[PDB]
Amino acid sequence: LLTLDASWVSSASWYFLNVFGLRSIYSLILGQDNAADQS
Amino acid sequence: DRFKIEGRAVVPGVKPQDWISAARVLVDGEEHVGFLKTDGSFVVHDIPSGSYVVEVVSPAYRFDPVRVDITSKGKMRARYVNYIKTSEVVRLPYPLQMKSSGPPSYFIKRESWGWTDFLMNPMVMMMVLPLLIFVL
Amino acid sequence: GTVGLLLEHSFEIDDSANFRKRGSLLWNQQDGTLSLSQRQLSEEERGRLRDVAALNGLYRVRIPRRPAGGYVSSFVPACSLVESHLSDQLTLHVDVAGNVVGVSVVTHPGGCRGHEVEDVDLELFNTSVQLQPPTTAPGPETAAFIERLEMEQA
Amino acid sequence: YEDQVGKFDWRQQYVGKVKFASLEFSPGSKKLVVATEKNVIAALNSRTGEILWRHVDKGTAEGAVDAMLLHGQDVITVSNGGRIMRSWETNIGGLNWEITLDSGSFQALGLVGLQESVRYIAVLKKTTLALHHLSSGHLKWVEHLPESDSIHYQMVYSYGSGVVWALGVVPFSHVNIVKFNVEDGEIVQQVRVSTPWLQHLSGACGVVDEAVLVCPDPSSRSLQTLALETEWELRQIPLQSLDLEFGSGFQPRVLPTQPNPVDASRAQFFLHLSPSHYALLQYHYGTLSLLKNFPQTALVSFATTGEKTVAAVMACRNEVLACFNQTYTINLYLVETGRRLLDTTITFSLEQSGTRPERLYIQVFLKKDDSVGYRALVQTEDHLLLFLQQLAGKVVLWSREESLAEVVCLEMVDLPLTDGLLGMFLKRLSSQLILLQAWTSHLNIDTLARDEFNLQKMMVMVTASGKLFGIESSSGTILWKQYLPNVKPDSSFKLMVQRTTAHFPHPPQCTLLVKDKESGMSSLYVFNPIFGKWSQVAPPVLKRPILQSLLLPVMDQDYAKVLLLIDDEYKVTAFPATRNVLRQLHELAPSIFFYLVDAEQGRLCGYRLRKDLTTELSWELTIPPEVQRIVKVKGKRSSEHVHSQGRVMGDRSVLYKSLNPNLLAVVTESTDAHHERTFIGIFLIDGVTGRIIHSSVQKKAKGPVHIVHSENWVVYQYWNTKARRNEFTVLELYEGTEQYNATAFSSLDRPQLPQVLQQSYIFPSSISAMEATITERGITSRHLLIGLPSGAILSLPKALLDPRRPEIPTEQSREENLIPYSPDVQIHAERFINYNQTVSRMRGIYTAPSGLESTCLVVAYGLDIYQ
Ligand SMILES: *[C@@H]1O[C@H](CO)[C@@H](O[C@@H]2O[C@H](CO)[C@@H](O)[C@H](O)[C@H]2NC(C)=O)[C@H](O)[C@H]1NC(C)=O
Ligand SMILES: *[C@@H]1O[C@H](CO)[C@@H](O[C@@H]2O[C@H](CO)[C@@H](O)[C@H](O)[C@H]2NC(C)=O)[C@H](O)[C@H]1NC(C)=O
Ligand SMILES: *[C@@H]1O[C@H](CO)[C@@H](O)[C@H](O)[C@H]1NC(C)=O
Ligand SMILES: *[C@@H]1O[C@H](CO)[C@@H](O)[C@H](O)[C@H]1NC(C)=O
Repeated sequence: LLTLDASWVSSASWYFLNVFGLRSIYSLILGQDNAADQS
Repeated sequence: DRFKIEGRAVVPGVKPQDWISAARVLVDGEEHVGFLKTDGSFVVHDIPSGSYVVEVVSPAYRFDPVRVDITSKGKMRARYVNYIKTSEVVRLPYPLQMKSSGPPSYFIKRESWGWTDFLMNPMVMMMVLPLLIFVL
Repeated sequence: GTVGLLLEHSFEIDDSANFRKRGSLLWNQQDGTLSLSQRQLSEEERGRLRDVAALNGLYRVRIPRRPAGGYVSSFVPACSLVESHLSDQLTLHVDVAGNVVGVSVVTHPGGCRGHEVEDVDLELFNTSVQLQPPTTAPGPETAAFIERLEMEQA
Repeated sequence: YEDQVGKFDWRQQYVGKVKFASLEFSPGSKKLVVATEKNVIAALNSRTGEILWRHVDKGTAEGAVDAMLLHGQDVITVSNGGRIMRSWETNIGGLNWEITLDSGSFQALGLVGLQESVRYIAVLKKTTLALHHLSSGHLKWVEHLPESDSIHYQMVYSYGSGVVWALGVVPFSHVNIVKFNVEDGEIVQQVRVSTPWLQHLSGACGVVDEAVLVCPDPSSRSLQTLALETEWELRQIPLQSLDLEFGSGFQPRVLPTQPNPVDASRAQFFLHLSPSHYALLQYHYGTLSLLKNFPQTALVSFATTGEKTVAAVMACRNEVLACFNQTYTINLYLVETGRRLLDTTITFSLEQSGTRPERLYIQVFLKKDDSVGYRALVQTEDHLLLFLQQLAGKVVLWSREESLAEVVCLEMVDLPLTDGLLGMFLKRLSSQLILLQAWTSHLNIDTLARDEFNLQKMMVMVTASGKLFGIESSSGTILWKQYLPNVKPDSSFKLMVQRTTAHFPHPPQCTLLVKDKESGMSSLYVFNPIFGKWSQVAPPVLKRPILQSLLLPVMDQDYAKVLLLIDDEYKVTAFPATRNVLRQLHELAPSIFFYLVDAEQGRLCGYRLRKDLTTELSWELTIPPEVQRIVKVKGKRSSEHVHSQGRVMGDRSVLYKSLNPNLLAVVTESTDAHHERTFIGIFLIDGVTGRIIHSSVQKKAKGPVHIVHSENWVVYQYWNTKARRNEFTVLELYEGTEQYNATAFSSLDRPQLPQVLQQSYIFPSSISAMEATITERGITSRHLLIGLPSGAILSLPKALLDPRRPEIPTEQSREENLIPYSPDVQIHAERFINYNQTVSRMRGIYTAPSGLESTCLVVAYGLDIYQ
């Protein structure tokens, strides 16, 4: 698409947002200062 | 005054009796039409002087169009069509031997990418180069 | 050489057709120039245009089709005509054979913003007159393509 | 493509109304050879009614079938008014020989025999007769019949005698007959007789028994006869002696037979005395006898099983003219004796109303018990083919709707749908329990429902035969059929969707606007577009001829879109034209403008809409017909949207498109047809103020021109006579870098003439139909559905046809990713939306937005119809 709104996202960036937003959850459930992150 | 364009059309490996049933020869974009006889040859009648693109239209096997220049006097010639640089002449014998080039390719094959295609991802490289910069 | 074309205008409270002679168009076919010789508006015409402007009416122009074989006409919001200080442009469209096709009138600037206009402004006919012959469309460019592909091949 | 054939698409092959048919074939051959009014020669499967080999021809009259004959296994046809004669092999499905003929209007075609076998063809034109060989089509001999400059020849006869009978007449005067010999062709004999009462020979006269000429004379209520073998003077026999009479204001006919050309005709023959009346007469040496009289019988037919002749007679079960119920029975009568056959009666019923059978061709064979078993192909009045088989089960074998060959207009109709907070919570929780129960419980036009994606619509099709169809857009089946009585072939139609299916309390409603060309009177038919039945809302009677119609987006209370018509007196008629409707459109009157394009005078007029339902001359332009005739008035589709108002030009800047919603694209041709002086003009006349935005004229070009008008751009394909090549020319309308009037667009408030970008491309093939791909929101890229004569549907991307493609790539172009300008447009076979489903003689391409945003529904209509 060319005129598509920028607010529409493909799979890769959605996965990136998912992986960005889950570190806090990891610390919440797994335990404090878990090693699953991205630095 | 009125002339006829003769020719033939054969598809390699397929008898005419199998494909001529639904094939038409078109002289200058449906402005003149003709039908191939049993043997595979074709004849188009009632053609005035000028230039005409002859194409054997057949859904089974495509045919290369050929330009034919017929004059008022009666002499007439065949050549390869070229809508760009139309002044050129590439002679082709008049009894058009438009052999087919096999069935056309209306369909497009599935992608079916393999792991070897996944190996060299431009996105992966372009996003791992900053990873190496961050490490160093 | 030169042909004179009548040009009538009309504007009424009821927005009907009351075309009246306004100006003569001198179309010189040789050099392709058109010149108009109009009379300035009068008080009643100015007044009539005022109510037409007040009621958001239309200002219609009409010329004979040939130098009484017909007419080609158009219209323009007279209130937009009066809110533009009587500044407009009329384009005369003809065909390839040199026959009148149409007349298009448009003010400058267009539209309206509720600008009150005094009477003294309407004593001049700021009119830009143009003639528009049919513009020949360009054909496909082949010479550039063949030469460019020749350079690519070599 | 993607090799998912048949998953979503469907094609139906339709031939036109069956002008000439041939049923005589081997019982195992199971073939019908039919030539239709659509210039199509096809073979139909006898068992199921399907195409075996179909050969379409030129759409114009220059390939019209004029006469068909069958011999053995190859069918012989004449086309172009006797100019070409061809022999088609019915088995293979191809030609056997194609021969051009000389000038002269063809009048009669026949075969000849030497002694026992037919081997040559006698074809007669108004001034000459010609013989052609069966084996190769080589011309045998041509003879100019004497005195033919005055006489008009009407029939040709020959048989095993090795001679040729030629007959000509002069209206209300004497007639002449010539005897030729098949061996040479010289005039063996020539006679003349006086027929003062005779009008014409083919329609009225006939020839039975041993070449005995029989002209029915209604002046004296008699049967003038001439024993043409020996008699030189006509003889007369009144029908009163045979207890027969002719009708009033009707031309009686005589139907002979000839089982094979070599043998003489059967003595018995039919006589059409009066409509719904026939007689069987057996001529025997100067006298005739009535074999059987068939009253109140519509159609009769003859057949031969090899030795005996069989007559099929058609009549309804009980007459009520017309017929009680469309139940027609066909009975077999022996021709040797006028006796009805036993256990051969067939009975069928026509589904439509107001339609009566028109053509009947029967094919006979010997049953196991030597009983004559026959089948009947009957074409109704509304261009419908029925195949009837003798056995009671499935009295119709294959019903073919050939009428759909010529579709005028079609539309796609969506399928029908499948204060206190405490009350709100109560109903919401109740709904929750209802849904839970429905989920836990999980442990055809009757049930028609809209799809989830709205991808399955229903097509309402209009056919110039005056027939309305409802075809499921997914499977291609027909859901409802309706007929409009008394619809002329040249009538102009207009179909409008007044109310869709999104108003469940209200029935869906569509309006079709037909206009007879000859009379000029137009009528409105309102029907449910889902079920097909006429709505009970009586449409208004359009007394005056109308000129144009508008579908205003304003809707009535029942969500019916207001429709406006402009009559001949330039008045406006509304529909439903209620008080609310009248008030709404009277209050919104000055914002409604009509434009009428009189192509005959080359005039364009634009009218206002007054408060009191009257029109006034707002603007008027005249393109002189003496140098230019208007050929296309393509305006932009009203039901489209534009997503990006402007476009990114790179540079971090934007270029604004010239979105004028009232922009006509009138395309006119040059009345000068010379190959060197022809031109095609395109004017971007405004629809409201009448201003010509652009007045381009391409020189040295000729039609036909296929133009698509879209959101902003227009693309018109044309022929280039100078270079002999189809060429495109894309016109894109662009505003300045900043928009003039944003909030809203008014055609009266555009003093800035939009800039035009032009580019001419070369198309390496012809064209038959074009239409841009349309999406709901216009987000999806635009594609042109190029209709090639071959039948394919090229999907050309609009981004390719950009006029801004530079001739030399630059950094700006690379930033904008503009391809360098290439005058050649490819026709890559991979772009076709159809693989081999070619649509022969393509007429139009309809594109529907459908649901979603990436899928556009496509219906290519022409001879075949494909979706
Ligand atoms: C008539 O009115 C127009 C509009 O006001 C005048 O055009 C303007 O001309 C000045 C220069 O003199 C430009 O700066 C403006 O941008 C123009 N405005 C436009 C084009 O809308 C015009 O000069 C006036 N007179 C004549 C004789 O045409
Ligand atoms: C010709 O048209 C037919 C009908 O649309 C296509 O259908 C089938 O396609 C598959 C593809 O694998 C073939 O295996 C079948 O034999 C086809 N059935 C037929 C021809 O009856 C077919 O693919 C089309 N052929 C081409 C070359 O486009
Ligand atoms: C004729 O009778 C049949 C059987 O009752 C019925 O279905 C049909 O609608 C009737 N009318 C017509 C015009 O076919
Ligand atoms: C457009 O024109 C109207 C007058 O026709 C004016 O009121 C308005 O401000 C202009 N601009 C926009 C963005 O609407």
